[PDB]
Amino acid sequence: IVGGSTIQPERVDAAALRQLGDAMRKVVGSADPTPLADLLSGTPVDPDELTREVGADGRQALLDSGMAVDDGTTFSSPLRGHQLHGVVVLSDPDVEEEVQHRWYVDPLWEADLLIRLMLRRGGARALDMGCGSGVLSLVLADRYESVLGVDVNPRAVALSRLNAALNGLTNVTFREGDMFEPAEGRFSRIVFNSPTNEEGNEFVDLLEAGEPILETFFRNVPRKLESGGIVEVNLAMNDYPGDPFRERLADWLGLTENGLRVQIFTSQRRATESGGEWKRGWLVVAPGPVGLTEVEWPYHDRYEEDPDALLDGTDR
Ligand SMILES: Nc1ncnc2c1ncn2[C@@H]1O[C@H](CSCC[C@H](N)C(=O)O)[C@@H](O)[C@H]1O
Repeated sequence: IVGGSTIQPERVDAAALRQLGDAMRKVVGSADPTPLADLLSGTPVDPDELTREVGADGRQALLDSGMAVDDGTTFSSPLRGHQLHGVVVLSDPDVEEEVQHRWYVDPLWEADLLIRLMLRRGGARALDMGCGSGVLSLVLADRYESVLGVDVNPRAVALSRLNAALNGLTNVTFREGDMFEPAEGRFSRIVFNSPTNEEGNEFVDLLEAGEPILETFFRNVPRKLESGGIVEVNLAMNDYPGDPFRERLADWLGLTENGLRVQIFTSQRRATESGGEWKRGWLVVAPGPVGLTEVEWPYHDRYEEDPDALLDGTDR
């Protein structure tokens, strides 16, 4: 069972974590792994080998935070390391449903693609809804004065905090709660990698929560959004016969009443049982002429042929 491990950044000095992050930056994601990079790739490691790379203090920091577990003879990590877009991130290893804990954290399935779709501009205050590992928040922290990440999974909140400390980031905060409840005030930027995929209307789990989580999100967005703010959402959308997602969305957003502009970029689609249609896409709320537009953008395809330059893309 994966994703129930205890994560406790609060039990380590901020400096020790910052140094560990420095060490990880040198090796995570690079060829010829050192013992630290081996540890964070899921390989058990002799602790004296770690000692020479992170110090005995670093070694004790790894234990105290929950990043490492002492199997007597060796150390092992329940987490896996990533490095991308200027940040080091720990998350759960990519494993199948049957062995996931209820607090399993998104193992960065779509993060790198999503970061590349995001408008490159920065601003005053950003919100990362369902922050998971915290990866989107950490990237946003570089160009926002402050960033709040929220999740209902307490373990995601702890991991997010740890990941911010590892990167020595000071302007990013994380709170446990349900949707917007722990997010006070308005935001000039809201990003939401939604937990929607194949489940349609039905709650399966925190990573497939059903369409209602989008309804809640979009019904409340208008009161959480600063004038001129931007909203970006990864989501799965179900068009049913005589019942397109986009009409439900416009209803939720009070589109004309609140005077918002929404663009939906569809990347993938398939026919469904109903004679309806499933789609995956990227939704953007941004200042301009009121209304809703649908465009095609096979960014998943383009990401596969050449990741390194979708790019963005939406700025257009
Ligand atoms: N009611 C709710 N309130 C806040 N977050 C929720 C929620 N229901 C599900 N979530 C969270 O939404 C996230 C979706 S996965 C997104 C994770 C992260 N932003 C990434 O891009 O990798 C999960 O972390 C899940 O725990």
